[PDB]
Amino acid sequence: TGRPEWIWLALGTALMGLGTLYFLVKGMGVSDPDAKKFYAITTLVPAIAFTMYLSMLLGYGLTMVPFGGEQNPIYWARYADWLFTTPLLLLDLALLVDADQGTILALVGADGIMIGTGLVGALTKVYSYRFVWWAISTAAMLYILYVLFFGFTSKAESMRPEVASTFKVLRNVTVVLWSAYPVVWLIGSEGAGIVPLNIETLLFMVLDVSAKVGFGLILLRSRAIFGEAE
Ligand SMILES: CCCCCCCC/C=C\CCCCCCCC(=O)OC[C@H](O)CO
Repeated sequence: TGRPEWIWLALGTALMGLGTLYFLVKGMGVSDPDAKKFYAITTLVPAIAFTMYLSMLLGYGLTMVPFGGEQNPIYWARYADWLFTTPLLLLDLALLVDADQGTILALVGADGIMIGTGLVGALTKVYSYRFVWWAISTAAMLYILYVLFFGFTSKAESMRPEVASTFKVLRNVTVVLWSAYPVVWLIGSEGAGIVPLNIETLLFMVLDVSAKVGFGLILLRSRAIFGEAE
């Protein structure tokens, strides 16, 4: 409670934990193999985020990085979370549209580059270089978003209508919420430092719960996760 952002870390921990438990109960009894994949991916996402939020709340997922002549508090646990949860979210989208394996690997690999370069930027001690890493990570994000809007055209013709509808909604949610991340980083403690760490933590908490629990609620309530069966 010594850090003003503790309240948002505590709320994030609670919301990710509750979301995990809800998805775990909801997926109980699901037998359809396709739906099992979506429940597994979508329950793992907030479960991982729960552990990383808790690690930030308890102080383990925080480190001090010297730059700008200050000791800057950097929550590195965010990147350990996003390293696993962001490819999993992309996998949900890719499995919805029956994406080719080449496209899945492109997405997951670009996503690993996005998170890894974000982590390097977050830990870099030369201030100006932090924004070089931010730019590379943003380029990887833009590549991901490009693939989500222009890499699935060969699947549109054979796509079930409920699949197309649910995918279109999730793609819109993804573009809006994922785009906000580089902006928060750029203006917050890890970039220019014009927004204080407590407001940055609040912003990432709203984004993360929306991108994980909100996204999951939309996906797991849709008919698109079940194979077409009589
Ligand atoms: C001057 C800098 C030049 C280098 C900047 C690289 C830094 C990372 C930036 C973007 C990641 C790009 C991810 C690359 C993954 C592409 C995979 C691919 O090409 O997949 C196509 C295939 O047809 C299946 O869709």
